[PDB]
Amino acid sequence: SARSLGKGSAPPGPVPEGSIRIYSMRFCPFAERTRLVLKAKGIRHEVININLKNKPEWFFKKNPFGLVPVLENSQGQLIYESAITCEYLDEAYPGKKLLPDDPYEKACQKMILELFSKVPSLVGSFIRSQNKEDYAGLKEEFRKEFTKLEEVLTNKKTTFFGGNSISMIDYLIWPWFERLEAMKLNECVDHTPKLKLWMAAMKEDPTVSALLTSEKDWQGFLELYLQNSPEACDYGL
Amino acid sequence: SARSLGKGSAPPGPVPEGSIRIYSMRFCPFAERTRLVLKAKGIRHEVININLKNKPEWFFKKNPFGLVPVLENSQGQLIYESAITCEYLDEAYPGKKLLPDDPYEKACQKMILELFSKVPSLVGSFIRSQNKEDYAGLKEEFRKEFTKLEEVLTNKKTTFFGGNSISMIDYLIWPWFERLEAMKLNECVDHTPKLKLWMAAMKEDPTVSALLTSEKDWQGFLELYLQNSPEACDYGL
Ligand SMILES: *CC(=O)N(C)Cc1cnn(-c2ccccc2)c1
Ligand SMILES: *CC(=O)N(C)Cc1cnn(-c2ccccc2)c1
Repeated sequence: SARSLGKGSAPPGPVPEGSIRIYSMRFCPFAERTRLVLKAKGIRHEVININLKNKPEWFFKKNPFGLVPVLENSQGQLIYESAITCEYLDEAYPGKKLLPDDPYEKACQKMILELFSKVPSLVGSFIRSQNKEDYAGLKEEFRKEFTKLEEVLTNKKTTFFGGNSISMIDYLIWPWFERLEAMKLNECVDHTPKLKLWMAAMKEDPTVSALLTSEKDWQGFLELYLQNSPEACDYGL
Repeated sequence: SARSLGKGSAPPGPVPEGSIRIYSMRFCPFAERTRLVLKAKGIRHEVININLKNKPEWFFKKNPFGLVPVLENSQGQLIYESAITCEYLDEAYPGKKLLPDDPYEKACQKMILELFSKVPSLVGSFIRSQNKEDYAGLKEEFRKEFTKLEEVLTNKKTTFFGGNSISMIDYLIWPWFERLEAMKLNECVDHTPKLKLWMAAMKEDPTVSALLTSEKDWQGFLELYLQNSPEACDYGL
């Protein structure tokens, strides 16, 4: 069931009532945002993994851009863009709100999200390594963006980006910091002490911990991704 | 009072109670989003224009990135990023909501906002013209992005991007289409009929009409902007 669907696969059936479907990929950091929210809010759902190297024809009817995550509810309504799927889930399901209701506090979370906006592209580029001379410069980009996040935590004087308790903004940023060890980028935070403390606090969170991927599984994916293998998305069953 | 403040100007005083302040620029399309929301919701406010060619030192304390629009309330709280200032105003002030309360409908508006995300950078690049051979290709980029917006209106079968009545998403996209005539880009919509009808419907909206800038004022700004003049932001008093 967890095996990714690719080109030639049958379009899935309708989403049953009382459940929501996520079109994801087990190693995708953008899809992980949504999976963190689904877990934190205890939402009943089904997972359909997509082979991003060999996409099913029908997935373009889910998202014309062909990117995961994509949410589909029992009414056939489709929601995509990882931050949008997270806010939609926060609003459409009961329980504690991950995004604060206060207009100013909610705006601050989205202001930090904008501040982080360069990091996913920097990670994407770093994975597809070109030469040794580029690495030291691409790591200089990481230090610059991570100091922006350090200044936020310094000015807030709190453990998390939305206060002294975990909230939406922390789950939105976490997937890229989770992969820092597997990418051998642990030195890019050696000058951001509050950010380093935030990473360890995140690893202790029950939701984050339950969705943690082993160092070996990250490596297995990365190796097959650099080989452009259509088995990359299915590493480690 | 409407004259823009620049380097060497005195930091402004506190925002009085019952009012909100916008740090803007009369010809900035990003700041225009916020000004459209302030008008549509009938919000009492004050406008401080910033000389973007000769920024005041204190403006970096309002937005570390030094970009307009920036909101400041009586509590000294600062809000920036044009879409964030618009949603904050919609949530923190009474009256009709510009963003629908329905989680799915609100998500769709933000999905269209993401779809439009390439157009502001394409406009920014087009203003700073390099050569005649680039123009036809940069206009091919516009047709490609405008067809994405055409497909939305076609699939929705409504006059606006959020239904048969104007809503937030329309004010968020409008400033770039308003400037299409002054930029001589009217041929980039000659293959998007619903988008052309949306533009004329927008021009009839009371809020849009009250914030319309004359063709002569757009030209006066553009000429001085291409000359890198610090008088550009203050064209036409
Ligand atoms: C959904 C998506 O954009 N991808 C699957 C690309 C991607 C970006 N970052 N990763 C990543 C990085 C390090 C380790 C595992 C996965 C994948
Ligand atoms: C706030 C900002 O980004 N600017 C002032 C730059 C800008 C982008 N587009 N315009 C523009 C385009 C055509 C006509 C007037 C203004 C300014």
